[PDB]
Amino acid sequence: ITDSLAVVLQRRDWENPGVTQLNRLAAHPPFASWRNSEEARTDRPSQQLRSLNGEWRFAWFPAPEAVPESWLECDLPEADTVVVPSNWQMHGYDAPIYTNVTYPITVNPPFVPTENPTGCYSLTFNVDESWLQEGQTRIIFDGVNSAFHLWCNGRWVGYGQDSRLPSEFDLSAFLRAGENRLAVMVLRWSDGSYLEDQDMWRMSGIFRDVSLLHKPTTQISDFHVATRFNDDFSRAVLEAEVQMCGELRDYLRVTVSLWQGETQVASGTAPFGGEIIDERGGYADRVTLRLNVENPKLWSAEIPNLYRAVVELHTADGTLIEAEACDVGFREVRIENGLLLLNGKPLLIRGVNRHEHHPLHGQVMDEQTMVQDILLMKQNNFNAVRCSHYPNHPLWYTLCDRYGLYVVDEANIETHGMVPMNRLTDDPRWLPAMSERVTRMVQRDRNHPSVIIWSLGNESGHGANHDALYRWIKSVDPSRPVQYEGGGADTTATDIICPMYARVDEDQPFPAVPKWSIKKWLSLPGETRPLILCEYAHAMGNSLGGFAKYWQAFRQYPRLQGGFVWDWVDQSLIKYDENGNPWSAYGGDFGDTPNDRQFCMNGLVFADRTPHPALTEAKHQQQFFQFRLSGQTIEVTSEYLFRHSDNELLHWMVALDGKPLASGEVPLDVAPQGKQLIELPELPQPESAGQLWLTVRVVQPNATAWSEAGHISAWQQWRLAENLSVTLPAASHAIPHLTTSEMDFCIELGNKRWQFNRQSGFLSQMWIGDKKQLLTPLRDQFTRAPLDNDIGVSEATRIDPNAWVERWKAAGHYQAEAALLQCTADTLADAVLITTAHAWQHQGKTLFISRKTYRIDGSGQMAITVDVEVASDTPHPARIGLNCQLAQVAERVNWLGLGPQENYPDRLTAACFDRWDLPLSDMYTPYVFPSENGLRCGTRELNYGPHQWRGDFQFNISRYSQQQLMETSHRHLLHAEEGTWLNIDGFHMGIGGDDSWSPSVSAEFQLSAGRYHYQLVWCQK
Amino acid sequence: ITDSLAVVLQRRDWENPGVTQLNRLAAHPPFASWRNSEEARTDRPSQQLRSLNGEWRFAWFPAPEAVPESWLECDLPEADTVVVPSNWQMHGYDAPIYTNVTYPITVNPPFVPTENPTGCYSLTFNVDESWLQEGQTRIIFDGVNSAFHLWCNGRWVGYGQDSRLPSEFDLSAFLRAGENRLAVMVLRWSDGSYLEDQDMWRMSGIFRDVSLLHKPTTQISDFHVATRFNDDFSRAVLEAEVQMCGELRDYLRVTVSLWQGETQVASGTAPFGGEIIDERGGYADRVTLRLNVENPKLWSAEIPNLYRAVVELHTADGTLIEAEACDVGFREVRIENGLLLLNGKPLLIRGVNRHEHHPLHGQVMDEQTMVQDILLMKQNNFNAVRCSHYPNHPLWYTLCDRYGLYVVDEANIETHGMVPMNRLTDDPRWLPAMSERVTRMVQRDRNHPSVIIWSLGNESGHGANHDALYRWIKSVDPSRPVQYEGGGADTTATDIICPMYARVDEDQPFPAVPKWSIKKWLSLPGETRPLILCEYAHAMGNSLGGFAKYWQAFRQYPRLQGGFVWDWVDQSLIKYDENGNPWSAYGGDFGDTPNDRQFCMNGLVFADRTPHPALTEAKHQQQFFQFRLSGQTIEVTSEYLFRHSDNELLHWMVALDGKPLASGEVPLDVAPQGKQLIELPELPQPESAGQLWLTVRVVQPNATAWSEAGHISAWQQWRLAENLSVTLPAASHAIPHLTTSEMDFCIELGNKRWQFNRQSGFLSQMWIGDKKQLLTPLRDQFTRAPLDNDIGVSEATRIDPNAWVERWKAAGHYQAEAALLQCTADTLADAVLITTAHAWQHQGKTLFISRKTYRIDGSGQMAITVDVEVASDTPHPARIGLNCQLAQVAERVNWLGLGPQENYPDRLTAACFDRWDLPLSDMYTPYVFPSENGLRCGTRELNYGPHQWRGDFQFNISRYSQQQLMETSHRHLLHAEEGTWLNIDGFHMGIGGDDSWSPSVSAEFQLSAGRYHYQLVWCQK
Ligand SMILES: [Mg+2]
Ligand SMILES: [Mg+2]
Ligand SMILES: [Mg+2]
Ligand SMILES: [Mg+2]
Repeated sequence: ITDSLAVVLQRRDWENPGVTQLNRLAAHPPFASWRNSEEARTDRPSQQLRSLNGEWRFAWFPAPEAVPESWLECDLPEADTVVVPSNWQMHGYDAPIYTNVTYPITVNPPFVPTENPTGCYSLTFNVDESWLQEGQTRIIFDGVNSAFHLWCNGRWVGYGQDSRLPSEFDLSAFLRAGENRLAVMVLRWSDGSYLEDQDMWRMSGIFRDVSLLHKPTTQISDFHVATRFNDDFSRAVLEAEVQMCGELRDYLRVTVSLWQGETQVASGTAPFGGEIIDERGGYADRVTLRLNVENPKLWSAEIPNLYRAVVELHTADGTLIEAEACDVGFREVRIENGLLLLNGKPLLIRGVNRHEHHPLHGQVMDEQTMVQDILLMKQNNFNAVRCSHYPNHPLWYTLCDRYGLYVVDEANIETHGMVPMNRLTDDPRWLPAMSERVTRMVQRDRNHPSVIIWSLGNESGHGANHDALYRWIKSVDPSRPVQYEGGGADTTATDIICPMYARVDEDQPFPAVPKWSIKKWLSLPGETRPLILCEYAHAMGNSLGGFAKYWQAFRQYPRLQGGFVWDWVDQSLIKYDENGNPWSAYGGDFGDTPNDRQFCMNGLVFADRTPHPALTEAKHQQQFFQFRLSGQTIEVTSEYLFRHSDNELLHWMVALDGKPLASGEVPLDVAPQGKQLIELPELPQPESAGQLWLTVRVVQPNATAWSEAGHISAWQQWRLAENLSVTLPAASHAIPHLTTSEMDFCIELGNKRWQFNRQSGFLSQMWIGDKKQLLTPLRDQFTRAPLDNDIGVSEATRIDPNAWVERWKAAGHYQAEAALLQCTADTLADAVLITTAHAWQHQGKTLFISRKTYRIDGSGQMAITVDVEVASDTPHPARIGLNCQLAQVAERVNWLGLGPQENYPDRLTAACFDRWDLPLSDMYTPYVFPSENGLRCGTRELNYGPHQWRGDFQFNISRYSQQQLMETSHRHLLHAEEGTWLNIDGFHMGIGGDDSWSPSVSAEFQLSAGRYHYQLVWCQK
Repeated sequence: ITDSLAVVLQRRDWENPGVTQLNRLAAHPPFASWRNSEEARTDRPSQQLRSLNGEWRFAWFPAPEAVPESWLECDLPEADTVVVPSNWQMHGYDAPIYTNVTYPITVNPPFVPTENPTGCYSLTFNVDESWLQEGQTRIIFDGVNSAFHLWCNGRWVGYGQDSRLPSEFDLSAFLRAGENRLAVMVLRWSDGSYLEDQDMWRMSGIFRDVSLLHKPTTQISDFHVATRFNDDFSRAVLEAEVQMCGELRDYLRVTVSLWQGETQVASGTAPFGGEIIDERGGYADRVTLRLNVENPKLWSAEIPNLYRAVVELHTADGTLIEAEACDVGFREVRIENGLLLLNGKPLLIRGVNRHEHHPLHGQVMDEQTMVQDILLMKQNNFNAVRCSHYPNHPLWYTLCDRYGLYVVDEANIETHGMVPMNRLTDDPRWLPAMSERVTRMVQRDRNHPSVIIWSLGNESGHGANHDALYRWIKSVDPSRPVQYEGGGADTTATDIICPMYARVDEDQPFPAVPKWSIKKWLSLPGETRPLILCEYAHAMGNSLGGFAKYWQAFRQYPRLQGGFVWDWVDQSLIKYDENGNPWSAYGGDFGDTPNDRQFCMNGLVFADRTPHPALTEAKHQQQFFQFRLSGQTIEVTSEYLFRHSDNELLHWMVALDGKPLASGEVPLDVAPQGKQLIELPELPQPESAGQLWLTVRVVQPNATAWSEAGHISAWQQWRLAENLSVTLPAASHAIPHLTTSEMDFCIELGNKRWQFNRQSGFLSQMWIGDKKQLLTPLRDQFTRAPLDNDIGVSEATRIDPNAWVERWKAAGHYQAEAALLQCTADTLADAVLITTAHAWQHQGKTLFISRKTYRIDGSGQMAITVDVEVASDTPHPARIGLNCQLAQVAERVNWLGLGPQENYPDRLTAACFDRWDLPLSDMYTPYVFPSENGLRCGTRELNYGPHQWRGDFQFNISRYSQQQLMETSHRHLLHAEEGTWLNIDGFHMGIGGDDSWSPSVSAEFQLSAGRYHYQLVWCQK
């Protein structure tokens, strides 16, 4: 009766931050209740721990109030059979909302909307009579979003908030032998939502596991581990504090044993009863053991040395009541003298922020996915990850512990959408709610070695609540530093200056919360903390420009210990078309309102875990070996702090314009922080013209746990020499004929013919034989289909006049009209010479001026020479080159320049100069939100079909015009055009990326010279 | 229905620390909602604020569950008419429990006993229709102990915990015009009780006021004041931050005006909208004004300069929506360089701890009582008070603000009875509950100038919860320091070393939490904070010995800035006898179990506010003027920091053995921290024998607000000279006759006769004429009826073998038997000489040996000469002297020695040497728990009836034998004995008092010499 919906729902606990839970057990590290020490030691599975994951019955309602009392007693006819865990939006019930800042619901704390999507889950299951004789049977939900009430066998059990941490209830007295039934009612919105405003899809449900754990009556209630070291780490102390619940009987003992493999390293036994703590005594229900470990193997992301710790609760006669365990990693984390140290050396964090996202499963995580992510990261030169912005699925820590990644664990607290940001975090009334989001995290994850820093949440301004919570942590677990960026990045609530999007060299001095240039921030008066960016280098779409600038500061300034790139995966979701064809969806694609569109796609990898090209630029910049070339000696520097180059080979090689002349291989013997000298054999040197390039690669000959054999971990290339070509071509056998007309000029020579339209001034067509080559005339191009960064936050509604695109738009770039100023043909001794001039103007303003000369010679080669003039007072153009639509469509593209991957000017350090050959398909980058892409810089020669262009340029080539790109919201809607679109740039502006909501292109990468010159040679084979 | 007891009670919110309140409004400074600025300015009364204090209907139940649903709807036949506020134990419902540490209920957090005394209060009242048109009508309870549920017009309103702070609910929508009814159900025990384990009577009910406040819809929700100063305090800034609730309309304004009297000093006006705080902006519902004040009058306990601040919320057209106000005191509090400063100078805290206690009303406070207390304190040289151990009744701060006392405001948190002490305070699950006890206190009291330090609670060990809360405060209100003694007195949670019962010179090194000698504590390595004792000098019963030692350190060591004596009033309660006669009751006197007996009586004043003699010793030691005598020049030093001696006269005077020879009066002109020189007139000097004494007194000629005219604020006395008596008496005219017998020796001379019993060796009787003088023989006395300090915590059950009494008991002191060793009479030329010797022994051990000579001469004077030998190995005796029971009973006592008040050896600095004459009645000190009392030291002559004794001794005289004292638990049970009991001590051991649970008598005051000598002269007039 008092179990009635009617009664229960009445209190509206989900509209009250003063009730965060009802009858929930305390937090603690992961338990299994093994009843045999070996299983515990070997991490075998505990029969005392049962999963309730699977098929559950579910029914959706628009408001908690629309639930029928019947539900409590019996299933529902119309209840569907759903799989758990899952996100009900993933099943169709309601839509997922992709909003960033702006809260999904209306801001009226602590109220929530009356229309509040309720999901009723139920499960019928069996409890074995043995579980009811003794012990305690409790239930666990690893993640319920956002809040929920619970009934068992028609009785009300409890309530819980906090989507990202476990809620546990003792079912001990509601359970009946055999058949039991659970009724779980999950509310989408609650007062907890006010604290969960992270930039991500807004979903709901029982999205993490459900389990049953059977514990003895007298049991281990919690335990913590700690490791102290001596000056040189040659000796450690493992300290374990154990607490128990139940009746304390003198025959009770505890044994803590430390294994390393099969080998027991240390063991300790004792009975309950701690040291005197105060005037009343000590804890009789606790015991602390201390094990001495000589020459412990240390844990690090470089070498994840782990031990196993077993905690046995037994009686003195040797009888085991129960056992728990955890992996142990010996490491010390400290900030000392402005530096963050790990095991005494200073880290350089090569990290990334990662959300729990699956395109198919929404926010439900699985082992496979976790592992994939981990390996990609490790393969790509990452050390660390930040749990943006809440505690993750438990297994995560374990994997990191094991594979080796540093983890920053973060409280599930984000109130980004309040005004001001502080509003709740400065309010004592939210102190409790917040408090639980921090404390429980710590109680749960504190024993993992991978966790090296605690974070108070994200973007919730800076309030007195943070200060308190930060102090709490420091008191409770001084083993790790605390960080929080809110309120300016350097408040009293953080041990590290941890801004987001601070530029390297430029300051952004917003009122109250400026973002100084990182190099400058450190030397502000009185400042002494280390600086590590919590988010930097916004990887949204065609991005990552300038990435290297960061890497270089990091390397030059000690107190700049790296940062976390934003972010790992694109938060795109899968949708299906008219023919059961899938496609990547984003903000607002689910009729979701209000929404932030593409803003959910900032990953380095696509939702399927396939990489964006940016990923390489990272990989290379973050590489652990560094090179310098001096004469014919290569100096190698190791950035490893703990390990020796012991699975590393260096391959070297010399080549002249793509042609290999020499190769070597040399095994690296460099210690962490060491140098290795490498002298090269006498290097060949040819008479032939061209550039000679040295390229080196570090290879991992043997496979590791996260890499295959032959994995390349680093590389670098240098230009060694140049033999300039002092050779004049063979005087043409033939001579081209010029046929004039009033419409055009024709040039014929051989089967070849070229036509220039005298009215437009462009080369309108060309034939090889009877076949035409163009579909579109060759013409000047000064624009580009806007990248995400060019656009920023500019919308049709709300225009951002500062966004590059807006400027360009406003100035007429996109709609300027050419103007023939001149077009002449002249006959040279051995060639024809065409000469043109256009002016591009908009509203009587001449933006640019293009002046060319085409010169066709007996060789049947045309040489284009171009010279642009850009008005000082017009926004600098995105680019400067030509384009045209070719008639042909070939299978491959071959070029001699940077590649193989897409590379832009402020994003090309990872690319190598060489001869690349790839399929056309590979020259297009499927950024879900179409834009200019696929560029390759420093090209010297490009070959497509019978064409060959030569010079110094950047280019791109696909089946999509710039216009089509520019006009398609999703990549799935693009259609291949008639032939091949070719864009050949003499120059291209950088892509930026410091952030994606303001101009981020550094000046060095802006086409601001005024005068631009370039030349090409088009010809055939 | 869901309003039903049945439903409500179901959740058992009082057995859950996760629910501290339900539907309670936020905390804030005191509001009145004046609707006229002048009333506000002048503190007139607000018609918008109505008291519901008075006659209420009440009914008591043994368990919440025994309440009848009817109650919600209608009064109860048997409900009585009680007055509110009150403590129901004060009315008879149940008993008050006097327990210290040990919790009243059984320790099973968060559970409470099923038998849980519920008090149902109800009130029928009228609401004026106007209040319901608009605005908000809310209710306030200033104190409900311990927890409660609330209904209005049969509807459930909310719940609340925290006995010592206000709970407010919006009744706006439950109210009906005209007749309304409240039903309040108050639970004695709740999960809140675990946090309220203060050493005091355990009571319950609606013990502070009940009010109704009507506010506008658009109102002032909170406001704070702050004052900054310049280097020399010649200029200040008053800063007021105001927040409002309701709809924000551009025509809204705020005006803050500062008055000094009638004179407006400054005013400021502005509209809502603060400065940018973070990335989202500012508070639109707040405004901060800053007023400049030139040469502000500063507030201090010496001179409570106050201003009035008025906060008006109006529209721009000048229309007043509403006004609030508060008194403002300009003062700066800072710890700087190890010192605690007030307005730039370093305080010396002369303070005391005070509980809210009334012998009649239990824990209900009234203005009269508050005021009495204040004045007594100020009169007695106190500067400050500590709110042991919870927030006090609101008016308190106001009075302190006004009369001038420094206040330490303390959170209502004491978990003394847990094991260990830390148990809850270290538990994250109690963090929220604790949090509210701190935060609300601050939000409420933060604007009072008298509050200069915040305290986190008392005796709750040291947990991570404290650290967080301490940081919170520092963040929120950096204007004051925070202190907390738990866990060792010098933790990271306190800005001041604030121990309790630390001795001056001796260390008490308990494990974990030692108590170093205060002088030593300061120089412990790394230590730099100031030290102020939160409790020192346990004033239980006959106490305060050694008080001066403290005063002297305080004066010599800068970093020793004083302390808080423990405590102000005796927590005794009034009971009535068989004839409606009242008497002072204590622990366990209400059949209360378990209990701490007298432990509740440690005040300096009795519950009726009549002083214990200790009070003087304080007054004198804490005096603000200090003297030194050099020749005939008196040097006066002022300890005032801010004020000039401007109501001070110095009276001086010289006297020879009680006889006045000279007097002066001199006006003091000494500045704070200054010296004044005073040269005395040529001082007379007589030939006559005797001691010449100089005595000076400082007088307050004019009355102040807390003192009458002619109040004496200080004094000091010196001995100037001594003219020794070289005069031999006039050779006796007569000669005494000795008549022997086998039973005794008789001496006759004149009407006078003396008889010494030859079997016992004592003077058994004496006659003047036909009248006998003794009822009991004159005999040696080595014991005393144990003071509270002699006993300590020793009980009959649990004996404390270290307690003085125990030692004495065990050694046979109390039951030793005399032994005539010798008894002889001899005839001298002009006198008779008796000579005796006894041995006191117990179990064949001779404890002491007494050797006398009585010598009676022609003058009819007996001279007693005594010489004791004390065994090295026996506990030192409490005293050494004689006693006897006189037959007479006279009305007065006159003596020449220290007085006039009771004075002991380690407690006599406040006493003066002179001739005192008082009524017998005044020679007895009515300590509720009878013990040795009334002593007066340094006596040279004592007169009672026809007797006169002369020498150097300490003595006491009443109608109660030591034995009677020793055997009566309460003073009300003592009965006057046949005549007058006289105790004349050659020597007396000190009383101690550093604490009352371990030996506190300093060695200098212990009778440890072995050999003791003394002489008397008994005679008549
Ligand atoms: Mg809630
Ligand atoms: Mg955000
Ligand atoms: Mg509660
Ligand atoms: Mg206590």
